[PDB]
Amino acid sequence: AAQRGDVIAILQQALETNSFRLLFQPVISLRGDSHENYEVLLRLLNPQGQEVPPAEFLHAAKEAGLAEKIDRWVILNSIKLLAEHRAKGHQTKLFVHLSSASLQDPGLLPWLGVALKAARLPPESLVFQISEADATSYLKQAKQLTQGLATLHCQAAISQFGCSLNPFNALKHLTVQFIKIDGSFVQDLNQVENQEILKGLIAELHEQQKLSIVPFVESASVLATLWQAGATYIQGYYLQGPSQAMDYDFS
Amino acid sequence: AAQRGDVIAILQQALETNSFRLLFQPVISLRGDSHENYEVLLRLLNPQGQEVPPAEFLHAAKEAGLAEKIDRWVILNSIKLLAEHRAKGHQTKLFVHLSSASLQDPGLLPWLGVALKAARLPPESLVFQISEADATSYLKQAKQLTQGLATLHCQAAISQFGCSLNPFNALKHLTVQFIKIDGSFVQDLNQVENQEILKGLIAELHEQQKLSIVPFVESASVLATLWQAGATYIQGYYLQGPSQAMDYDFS
Repeated sequence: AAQRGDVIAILQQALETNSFRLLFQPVISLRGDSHENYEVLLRLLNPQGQEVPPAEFLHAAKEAGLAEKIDRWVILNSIKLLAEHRAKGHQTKLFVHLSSASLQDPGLLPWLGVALKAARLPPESLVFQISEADATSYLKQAKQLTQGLATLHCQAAISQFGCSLNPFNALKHLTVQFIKIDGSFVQDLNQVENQEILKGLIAELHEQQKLSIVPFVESASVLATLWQAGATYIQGYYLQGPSQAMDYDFS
Repeated sequence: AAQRGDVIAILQQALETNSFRLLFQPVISLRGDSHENYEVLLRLLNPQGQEVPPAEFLHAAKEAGLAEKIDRWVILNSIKLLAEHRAKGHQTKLFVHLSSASLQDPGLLPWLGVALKAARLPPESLVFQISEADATSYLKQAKQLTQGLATLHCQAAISQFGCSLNPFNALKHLTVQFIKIDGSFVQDLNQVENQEILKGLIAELHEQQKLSIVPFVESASVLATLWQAGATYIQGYYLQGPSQAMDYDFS
């Protein structure tokens, strides 16, 4: 403490030394399956110990075009970690992020079509999370992707939802099961109007048989508010923050 | 492993034990002053040691109307540390984040005035950084805030600039000196088109005598590309990540 580094170099390095640190943050059910649901996050270690800020290294990956490759790393390890977990008696789902790069590249889903069945990973055991931004920007390719995943018995999820001018139009074309509401709706919950906004959103999503995930549950009070709002899924530090191990007791 | 907790409480438990940890990320000059320039950041320690994610506790803060309280804590201790550092011999500037909450509050200017006079902090020593989104959402209050900030001999900054429909329109009504460009512009710069876009953005920013700050300089290469683009300030982990102390050798 404290220091710096060539993050692009460290990225290209960690792709080989496999220095990448995989984290998990549980997604809790309120109205959905029992199951076990983790969102997998990616943290990176600098050569001298401390971890580099995720915004910084995520941008590094995009500046070097590395994006998709990094995704393919995660997607790999996750599956392995899943084969170690699903074949341990727990039936769990993983929420894995996809970058715009991975979204656009057509070779992704074929490449994936050699990795799962290499570990005999159960159907509907994997959820690919793409931002609403990347969803709207590259819509066609998103549609194609999600339909492919549908054929491969995987599930789609859209994060940071509810920000685009007409957030729902985007839905009409792609095959998505989970919708993860943007944290902006969870802002200023002490006011009733906001709660009503949230409830309206989640209800609209429920008419469309989508599974509402709401992040940032930071107190029991907030959990209450979100249950009242009708969120079918829920995620927060008060439940459990990002951790090294898929440890969370779901009962 | 593993980490969990009522963050709202912790914030209400940090605001008087002063458990908050203030970080610093240097803003390097390429074409601006030879000041020392830091952006102050905020980290939170849970009671049992490890640090809780920033998105987590910032959202926690917004959920319970703690936002402006925290902003004022940061402002205070920034005034203090700047007194201890600038009196030491250094001549530094601080970029301090303001939340939407603080933006809306009208007592912020008077309270700030008293806090400033209480420490005899030099003119043009503080830079208040609000996001383009927040400035656009609360335009008149952003105008009044910046107008008042001018009289206190403080400076202003718009961050995440360039994503709104017509980014330069809001700038007409604001008294701002530093414009911090959104990181989306510093992605895939290996493409020539993006380079052209960035160069244009910075060029028009220069035509309005604004000082462009570009973040996520993740390698020497990117630094080169940004100097080319015409950025007057830069910031990145290749230069220096968030540190516990204002250590950066600016020469």
